[PDB]
Amino acid sequence: TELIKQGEQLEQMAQQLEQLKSQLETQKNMYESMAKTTNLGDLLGTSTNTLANNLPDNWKEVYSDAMNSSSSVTPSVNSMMGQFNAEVDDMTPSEAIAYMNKKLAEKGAYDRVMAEKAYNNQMQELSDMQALTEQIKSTPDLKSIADLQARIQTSQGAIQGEQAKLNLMNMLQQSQDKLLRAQKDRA
Repeated sequence: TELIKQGEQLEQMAQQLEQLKSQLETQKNMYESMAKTTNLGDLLGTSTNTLANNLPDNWKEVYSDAMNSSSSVTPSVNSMMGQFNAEVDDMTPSEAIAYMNKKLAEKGAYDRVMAEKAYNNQMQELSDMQALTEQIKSTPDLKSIADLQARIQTSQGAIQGEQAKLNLMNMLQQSQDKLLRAQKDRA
């Protein structure tokens, strides 16, 4: 009835794992992409404060998803800012960009060593949960399966929540490269 039906949900897990170890690989790489092409280090001075063009289009709900994320792999964008509506509210576009950029920068969002640490750690936790899955289906249990299941679900959230932080992070590299050429407006 559910004797072989368990070995089912179980394999479904083993897949989920190898499949999650996959997004993470992307995220890790993608993130590195940005941490290696930011330029944002040239927009935190007094000489740039103004000369601010625009590009943080309508999709500025991306900022909501990003801060909503219950979890993440690298430090939650949630705790990087001072409030989830602090921007969705008062903060005016371009006036929020500088805000969002100041925080990301002052909170090491672009420190890749520490990003890699977090990223690697989760990659290991996944590999481990894989080996575990094997071990389980070789001495099944209902508790073991339940735990491993919740365990996997946690990394689900992390990896997904990570995506939000990256989209936001990429939306900023966009509104950043822009604001940069805008600086070179005179020269």
